[PDB]
Amino acid sequence: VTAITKVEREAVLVCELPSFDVTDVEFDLFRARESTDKPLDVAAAIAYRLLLGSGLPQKFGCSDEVLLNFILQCRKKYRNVPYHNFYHVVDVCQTIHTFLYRGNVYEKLTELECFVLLITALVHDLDHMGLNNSFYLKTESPLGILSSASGNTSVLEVHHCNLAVEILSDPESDVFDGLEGAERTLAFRSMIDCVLATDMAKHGSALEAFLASAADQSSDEAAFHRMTMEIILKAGDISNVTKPFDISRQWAMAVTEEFYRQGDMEKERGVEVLPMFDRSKNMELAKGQIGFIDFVAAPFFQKIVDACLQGMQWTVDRIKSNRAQWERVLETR
Ligand SMILES: [Mg+2]
Ligand SMILES: [Zn+2]
Repeated sequence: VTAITKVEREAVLVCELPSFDVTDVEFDLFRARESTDKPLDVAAAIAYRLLLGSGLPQKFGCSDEVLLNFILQCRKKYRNVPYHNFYHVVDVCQTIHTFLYRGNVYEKLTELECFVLLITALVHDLDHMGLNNSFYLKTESPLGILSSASGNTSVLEVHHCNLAVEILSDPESDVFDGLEGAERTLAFRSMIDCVLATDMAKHGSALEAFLASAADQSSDEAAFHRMTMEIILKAGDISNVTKPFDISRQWAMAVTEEFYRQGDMEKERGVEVLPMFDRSKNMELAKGQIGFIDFVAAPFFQKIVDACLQGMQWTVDRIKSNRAQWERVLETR
């Protein structure tokens, strides 16, 4: 890790985001990106403002400068891929901010846990190459073989955690340098547990563990806090369908192009291509979004809201409105 320069910091600090409210559930990152010729600087400035606006870094001895170094170190480890790039992780950070502060989920967590979640959003996909865990295992890729050999099939999530630890090992980019003892341990352990929990292979069991803890008045408190953090990073990570329809659609186009490039490489390597990754099946966006809504996103958001997350009701309302809009794309085709 080459240290961040003053010039790199200045390029972010000049961005004033005139007319954007980064705290708003209708905030539009696509419009923010189009708004200048320096979209990576605007994205960094959004993450910077969200973290300073929370008032959390200040409280844990993270200087403005170390915060901005950390953001730029994360940024340089994201790739030019259609979906799992720096814009996705800034989106998840912004979305988690809304869940915490507009959905009042902050009430369930300590300030340190709120700080860790906002920071975790920015590390949670470090050095993603636009290929899922399945690609690495099916192609017997070196990372795939290492995962199988070491007994953890969360190929990408372990890789993300490794690069997170690497950035935080330098004091100039350690947003947790203000912490010691049990607090520093909780910050690292909770960050890593959250990233590991974004593996969609663990979706069902992460959801069921959170619901069982939330229904249990005698749940271990530390365990309930940890599962709430995991569920909020998962929620941010599958939040695309909770956004205004046109933001939702732009996300779905970006993920479809990424899946298609994976399918192209799978064909090239002669491994199995799922229909959804197959550029030649040209399956409809509308049916794909409704399917993801019915089988994954609507049940997930409805169950966590009903369990205890009552303040996040708007996510369920928007999924319902987005599903009805996709139904109208079908009805009029
Ligand atoms: Mg991920
Ligand atoms: Zn992600």
